[PDB]
Formats: sequence, C-alpha cells, structure tokens
Amino acid sequence: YRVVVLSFELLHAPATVCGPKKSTNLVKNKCVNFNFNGLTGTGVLTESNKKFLPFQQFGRDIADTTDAVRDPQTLEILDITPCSFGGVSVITPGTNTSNQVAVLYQDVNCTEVPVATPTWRVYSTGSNVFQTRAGCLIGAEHVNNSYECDIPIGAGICASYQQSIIAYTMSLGAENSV
Amino acid sequence: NCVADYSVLYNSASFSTFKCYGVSPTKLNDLCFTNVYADSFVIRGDEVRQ
Amino acid sequence: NQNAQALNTLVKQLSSNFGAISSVLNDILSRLDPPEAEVQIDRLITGRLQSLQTYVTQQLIRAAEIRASANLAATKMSECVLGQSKRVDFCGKGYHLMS
Amino acid sequence: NQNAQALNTLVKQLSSNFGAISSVLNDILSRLDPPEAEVQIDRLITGRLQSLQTYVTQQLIRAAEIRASANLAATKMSECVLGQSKRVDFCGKGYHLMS
Amino acid sequence: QYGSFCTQLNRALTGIAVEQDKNTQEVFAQVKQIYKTPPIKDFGGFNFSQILPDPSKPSKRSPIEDLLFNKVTCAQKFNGLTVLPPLLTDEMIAQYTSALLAGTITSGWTFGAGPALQIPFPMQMA
Ligand SMILES: *[C@@H]1O[C@H](CO)[C@@H](O)[C@H](O)[C@H]1NC(C)=O
Ligand SMILES: *[C@@H]1O[C@H](CO)[C@@H](O)[C@H](O)[C@H]1NC(C)=O
Ligand SMILES: *[C@@H]1O[C@H](CO)[C@@H](O)[C@H](O)[C@H]1NC(C)=O
Repeated sequence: YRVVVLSFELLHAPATVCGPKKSTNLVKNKCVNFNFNGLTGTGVLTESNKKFLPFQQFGRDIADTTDAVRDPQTLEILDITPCSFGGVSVITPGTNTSNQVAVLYQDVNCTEVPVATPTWRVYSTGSNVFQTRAGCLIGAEHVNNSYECDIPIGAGICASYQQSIIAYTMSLGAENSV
Repeated sequence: NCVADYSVLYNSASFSTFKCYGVSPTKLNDLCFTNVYADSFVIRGDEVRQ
Repeated sequence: NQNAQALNTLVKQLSSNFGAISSVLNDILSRLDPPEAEVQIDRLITGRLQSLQTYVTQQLIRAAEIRASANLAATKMSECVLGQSKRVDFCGKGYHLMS
Repeated sequence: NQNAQALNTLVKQLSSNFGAISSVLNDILSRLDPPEAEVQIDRLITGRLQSLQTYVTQQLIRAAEIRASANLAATKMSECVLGQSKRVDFCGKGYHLMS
Repeated sequence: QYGSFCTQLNRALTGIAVEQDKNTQEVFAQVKQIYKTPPIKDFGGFNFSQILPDPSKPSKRSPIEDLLFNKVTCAQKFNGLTVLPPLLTDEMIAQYTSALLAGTITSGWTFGAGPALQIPFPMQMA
C-alpha cells in the first residue's frame, strides 16, 4: 500500500503555504474582521510604523493577540485595535410615575452609537445626546442648574424627574459662610 | 511557499481515516499552516495501526 | 497594587489552555468537527469560569476588608474632626485636641 | 431580599444540565446503562457541588457582614440605652440624651 | 447550559461597586451644608493657609493634598472588563473636605451637632 504522512505542527498561522482562490483588496480603516495569511480576528485597523526585523513575519502580544499585518504582494505594515464595547444602563424613574427612560452607554463615543422594534431605532441616532466622561447617555436633557443627587451616575452626574428626564451635576448642599 | 490545494484530497476514494485534525472546526482550505512535510513511504500495508 | 495584580492575574488566565489544544478564541474554529472542539470549548470555559469565580471571591473578601477599614475611617473622621474625643489612642498619640 | 435571591438562585441551578443530556436523574437511570450513567452523572454532581460551594461562600460573606452589623448594634445598645455617650455622631445628629 | 453563574458574578461585582460608592459617600459627606473660610486670614497666629485650598492653583486642593496625590500613583481593557467612574469626582471630594475644614476652623465642633455657631479660634483652642 502507498501511504503518505504530514508533519503539520501548527504553531505559526501567518506562513507562506496557502493557496485559497479567494482574493480581496486590503482595507485601511474599517471595523471588520481580517483573515490575512490564515490569521483570524476582529477589531479596527490603524496604520503606524515599527522597527520590525525584515526576516521576521508578524508580531504577537499579550494574550496572543497579534497587532500587525503584512501584505504578501506589497511590502507595508499596519496595526490593529479591538472594537469599542461596553454595557448599556437604563435610567428610569418609578415605573408608575412614567414610562419614558434614558439609556446610558458605557465609555463609548456618541459617533458609533447609531451603528451599534421601531422605537429602538430612535435611541440609535439620538436626538438629545449627552456626552459625559462616565458615558454617552441619551434621552435626558442637560440643565445648567444643579439639584440634589437622586439617581447615581458616575463622575458627578445625577438624573432626576421634574415631565422630562433631566441630567445634571450633583450639588454638595447649599452653601453658606458663617 | 506554495498553494497547497488540499481540495484534491476529496477526489478519488479509498484512503483511510484522517484520525488527526487536532485544531478546531470550520473550513478546510483557509489556514496557512506552518510547514508541509511530505514523507511518503511504502509498507506491506497489513496493519496501519502503528 | 493588590487590585492591579489581581486584575493582571485574571487576564493572564486566558493564555493557559487548561489541557485543551489551543488557548485563543480565533483558534476555536478552524477545520475539524464541532463536537471534537466542543469538548475543547467545555474544557476552556470550565477553567476560565473557575478563574473568574476565584477572582470574584477574592474581590468580595477584599471589599469586606476595605468596607471595615472605611467604616473605621468614617467613625474616626466624625468623632475626631466633628468634636474632641476622650478615647486614648483613637485620634492620635497623646491628648487629642482637633483633627 | 438578598437571602431570598440567593436561595432562589441555588434551587434554580438544578434545572441546568451542566453539559449532561438531562437534568432529571430518573431519566438518566432509565436510558443510560450504569457503566455510562456513571460518567454522565459526574457532570451533574460536579455542577451542583460547585453551585452549593458558591452559595456557601456567599452566605459566609453575608454572615460576616451581618455579624459586624450586630456587633455595632450591641455596642450602640450598651452605650446609648444603658448609658449616655460622649461620642458625637454615634447617637444621632446632635448632643445625645437617651435612646 | 452551564447554569447561571454569570448572573451571580455580575451581581456580585455590581454590588461591590455600589458598596464603594456608598462607602465614600458615607466617609466624606458628613455635613449638609458647605462652609467657606472668610477672606481675611487671622486666627491668633495659627497658619491654616498651608492646610486650606489656595485659589492660585487651578485644582482646588491644598498643598498637602497636592503631595498626597502626586506621591501615590495597559491593553488589559479589551477583553471584557471595564472600570466605572466614582459617583463623586475628586473635585467634589476635595470640596467636601474644604467645607469640613472651614467648619471646624470657624464654628469649632458645633457644626456637626446642629447650626454652626462662630467662635474665635483662640477661644476654640481654649
Ligand atoms: C405605583 O403606583 C401604583 C398605582 O397604580 C401603586 O399601586 C404602587 O403601589 C406604586 N408603587 C410604588 C413603589 O409607590
Ligand atoms: C468623539 O468623536 C468626535 C468626532 O471626532 C470627537 O470630536 C470627540 O472628541 C470624541 N470624544 C472624545 C471623548 O474624544
Ligand atoms: C448653559 O451652558 C451651556 C454650555 O456651557 C451654554 O451654552 C448655555 O448658554 C448655558 N445657559 C443656558 C440657559 O443654556
């Protein structure tokens, strides 16, 4: 009988031995998955320079999350960065008082919120977006006047109910000089 | 430094159990592996349990 | 320091494979059959969840300790700053006057 | 509320199969032979044991916190009801008279 | 299929976080009103300008607090962990501390047991 065995020894994913017929152009900056030279992953792409050795191939980092991709055809270097993520909190008054609420996302920017049933589309784009260092809460009006701390939000912000939910900086009590 | 082209393996018939995948499940001809060493040899073929 | 070290320990547990073949989420899916790596996923998630439970328990212990320390801080602040205490070595060394 | 929630979570863990085929041991005995039911039951045992261990640890933490609260309550009783205390914010807002 | 361990872990961490928020609120928010030191600084010779906030620096802290904050002092973010901000920032905590300092300097000990009554600092020390 004729038998052939193969060594394999899978330790380095971006190598030179692969011939899939699929070909696609390179993406500069899009929050999309990548499959360059057999290496899979997700994140956003960003171009930068690094003193990489020529004979070497790629660079892996903590938790074996590679931060570099090289084009087999054209010689250039790009860096990767994982996508923005976080929880979403809901700021509500008493359920019997009213039904309207104001969500608060975690440490994310207001730009990518719309990207990430018909009533749910309203909160995506946002008509009263408030940007705060604790998070990007929407649906609550920002008032310059300050009040007592009713609902706890991070970094000295508090939301109350006056027929619309408002968000303000909490006051530390009435001032007085003896 | 070649194209591998493992799709030819599914052709013909007979062969034997692969009994060696040992990575993870999804698609066959995507990963680039590390090194493809072919060491074809001919035995009596009485038992391949070795 | 303890918080940062515990957090670093928690994230280093993703590198260990807990007896599986690989230890990364992308290497969870290459070419073989799901069950073959489903057990592998079972092995991975068991270890990761055990590490997470260990982290949560240690955090609970440390939170209880810090809550006790801060309750002491609150009562000390309220009894030494907001008044003069007759306790011997509760508001310093010697006869306490003000804080 | 915390005690009831922990108890409800502990009992609800029996529904989860922890990677077995069924959460009811009667069906495990009825379908699986004892040589294979031996290895199938192991998952149920380890999962329920893990749930019970987590519950016991959480209850220990809660009992320590409540013991701290009870010690504070006993101290306040002895120092405010059985006498008058000079500690400022230990007997309400203002100078203490009685409790 | 492994159960509901994740809900318990999330609940425990959330409980710890709210515990710390309420904890710092309990430690510092000991007064209902904000007191401020009078513009003229005379207390019989005691020099509190070293201990009170100074208007010159943009950060409303005291020179002891500046050393206390400077003396004591990254790709781990992107695997499923976040750090919530404290309920009240460092500026508000410093404002609470400044109010407490002004209260104990001017009123004495009575600002924590009712209305704050002024009294000269030499007499308070007496
Ligand atoms: C909310 O209002 C309803 C009135 O329909 C009342 O039955 C309920 O007790 C209220 N809940 C609270 C927490 O006040
Ligand atoms: C959010 O994105 C906008 C768009 O460029 C930018 O101006 C803003 O500074 C970003 N927010 C933060 C906190 O950097
Ligand atoms: C409130 O603050 C904003 C932001 O500084 C300012 O544009 C606005 O004029 C202020 N007053 C009112 C009434 O909105």
